[PDB]
Amino acid sequence: KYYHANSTEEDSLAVGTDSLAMGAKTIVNADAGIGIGLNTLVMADAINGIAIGSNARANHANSIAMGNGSQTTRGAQTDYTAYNMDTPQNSVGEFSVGSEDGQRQITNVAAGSADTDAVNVGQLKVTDAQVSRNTQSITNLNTQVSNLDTRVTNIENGIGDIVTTGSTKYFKTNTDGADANAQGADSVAIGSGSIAAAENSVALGTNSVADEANTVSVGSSTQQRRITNVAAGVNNTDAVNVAQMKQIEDKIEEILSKIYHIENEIARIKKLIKLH
Amino acid sequence: KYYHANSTEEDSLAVGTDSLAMGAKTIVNADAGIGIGLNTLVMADAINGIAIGSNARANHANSIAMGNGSQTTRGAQTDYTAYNMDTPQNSVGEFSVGSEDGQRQITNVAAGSADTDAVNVGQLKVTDAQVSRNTQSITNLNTQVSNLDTRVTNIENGIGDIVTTGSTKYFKTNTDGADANAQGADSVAIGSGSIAAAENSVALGTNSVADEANTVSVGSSTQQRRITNVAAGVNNTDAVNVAQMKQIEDKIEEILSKIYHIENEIARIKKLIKLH
Amino acid sequence: KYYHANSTEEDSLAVGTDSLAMGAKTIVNADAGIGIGLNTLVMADAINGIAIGSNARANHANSIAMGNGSQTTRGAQTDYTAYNMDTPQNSVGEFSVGSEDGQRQITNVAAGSADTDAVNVGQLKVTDAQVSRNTQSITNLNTQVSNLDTRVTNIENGIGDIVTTGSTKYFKTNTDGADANAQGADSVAIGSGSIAAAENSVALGTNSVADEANTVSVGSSTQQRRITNVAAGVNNTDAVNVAQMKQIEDKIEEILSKIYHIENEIARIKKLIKLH
Ligand SMILES: [Cl-]
Repeated sequence: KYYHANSTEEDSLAVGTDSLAMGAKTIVNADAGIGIGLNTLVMADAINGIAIGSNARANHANSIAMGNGSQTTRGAQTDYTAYNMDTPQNSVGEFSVGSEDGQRQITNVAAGSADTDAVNVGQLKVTDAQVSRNTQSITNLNTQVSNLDTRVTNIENGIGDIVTTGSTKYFKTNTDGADANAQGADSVAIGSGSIAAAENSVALGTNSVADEANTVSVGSSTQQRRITNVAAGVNNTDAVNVAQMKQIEDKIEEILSKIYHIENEIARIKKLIKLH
Repeated sequence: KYYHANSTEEDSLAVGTDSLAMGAKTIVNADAGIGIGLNTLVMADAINGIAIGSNARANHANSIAMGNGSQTTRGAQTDYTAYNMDTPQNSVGEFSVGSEDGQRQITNVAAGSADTDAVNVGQLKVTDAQVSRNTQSITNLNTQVSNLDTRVTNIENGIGDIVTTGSTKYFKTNTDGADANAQGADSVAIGSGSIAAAENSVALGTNSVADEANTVSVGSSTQQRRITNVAAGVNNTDAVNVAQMKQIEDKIEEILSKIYHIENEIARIKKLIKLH
Repeated sequence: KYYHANSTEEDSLAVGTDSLAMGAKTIVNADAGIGIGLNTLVMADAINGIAIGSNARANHANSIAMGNGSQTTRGAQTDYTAYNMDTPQNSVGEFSVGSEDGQRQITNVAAGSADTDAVNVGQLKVTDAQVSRNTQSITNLNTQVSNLDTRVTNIENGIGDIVTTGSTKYFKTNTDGADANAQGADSVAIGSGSIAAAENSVALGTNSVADEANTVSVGSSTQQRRITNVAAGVNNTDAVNVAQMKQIEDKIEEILSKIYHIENEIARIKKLIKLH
């Protein structure tokens, strides 16, 4: 003998056809069932079912109950929803290392190769080590993303009007018309359809045409602009106003009136020379 | 018999109460222990412990040692730190397919449904296939994020001053005062508190008021501006300077002096006509 | 006896040295092999190999076949490529709960601690719950990233020219030369190297110098600018043009010619007084 079993209680019952029943109180019923240990049971229609260890209940068909007081709790499944799997799954049985009120760890596993090999904590730690980089990057991206929201909306607040009015706080305008132009070299222009033309010129105003070299127009041939609030020229190069003109205009007036009386002077002389 | 064991060495010892001891040299001590195979041992307080296969050592209580020279290396645990799990865990035993110096693969596993079913490489490959999309996206985001840092900081370098001075490289200013205005239609304005008013006008300068139609002010009623470095008008519409004024002013001078002597001419005649 | 086996067919063969053979038709050949159940086989060089349950084939060395009609399908491996693992792996055997045409679930597993403990669906669900946050964030980032592409490229389209020409649609220019300047306080300037100098002034034009208080230059000492299309001043402060000048110029002309004949008048009188 090389099969010893130190017990005295009710004997093993290998009942089902071609069973196998070992240890005290071990009833085995499912055909081709196997029960090993103290008080194990392989129930009725648990075809080919195995219960190995104290109080182990092989409940299901083709499935297994391993270790003290483990049950089978599922059995073979058909077209079942496996976690993460995109298409119905199938199972020919179950291998249970536990029960409803007690699970066990599975220890000392080499990593996995085939898709139907078991995975281990070490293999999972590689994913998590990645996820946690994608994680930390997403935060590092969030701030970058946020700071560029506070940076851009400074531009659209700092600028903004320069698009609309086409101006700045010290360079306003109020126009709907066509776009301005600096045709000739070195030129400047201002206002609606402001056609500069000649060299070094300036077409200052809505629809103004400076079409001669070095000039500074304030209008066109038909529409022409006055120049208000101007000072009386001092240097030879300074512009002259009406206050200085009128002064001349009135100076002419004296001249005419002095001359008026001179001619009435000379008529009288001439009258007298014929007379006296 | 349907239980054969081709051996000759020391006999199986099923020592502990209700043990089970099979194969040569197989000592079994833990109560309700089970040892099957060559030279297996279920030690002292390895209650309900199973050692199945060559030199297999069931060391712990309620746990299992499966396969040639596997040991149990943990046993049931209490409030233990499981990987990735957020709350203490519990274990009623261990199922070992190996030992310190040799682990095994677990093969031919259907995917997992319940949270306490084993996971397989295929199920993990679904996560990794995702992670690696989040991964590649994060890179695709990084460049986009970076290129918009080099794009925006061109705007704040290309522009920048237009916020500060309210100007461009050919349109400067130096003012702290209030904002300019183009009140009337078609108008333009320039400088601190530059109040344009009338139609088509221009209020050129810090605090300048062009309040009449089509005009071009360079000041207000009290403060008024000269116009330096101006050319002598040629066309009927061109502005006139002092160089052309003085020339008139001096032309008047001749006129007065010629006239001065004319009147001293006429006095003498008149003197003589009374005389001779 | 506590080892019962209800059968009648061909007897168990424990052939290999120190084998163990249980149940009908169970041939066991590998040395130290163990076969338990109906029609199990532990083949030739399946050293220490275990086949437990109906038609179970222990094919490989040191490996295991568990449950009705499971095979070993790999055996111990050497320097093998494990999924996700960065360095060759090793395995001392295999623990099979299935075969080519039928896998099983492993149920009732406590989570995993060591790197070589089995992982369970619950432990994987923690990773996926994260991944799916990194996922949803990446989408939330994508839109943010995209909307800031449509926001910035409005700025470079809304602005754009203001960098190039240094202007707006109503404030043009055409110059390559040096940058403008508002040296003195309260000042404005316009054009290439436009050197304003005095207070409240304006240096309107490419290379123009307004170097006196409150003035409005349109050039420098050598280069000086005309002012085309100007209106005839009305108020005392309004600029005067040639149309008003010429009118004076011609008014002088009358004055001279009236005076020409006055002097030829007076010569004749004087001639006559000597004569008659
Ligand atoms: Cl991720």
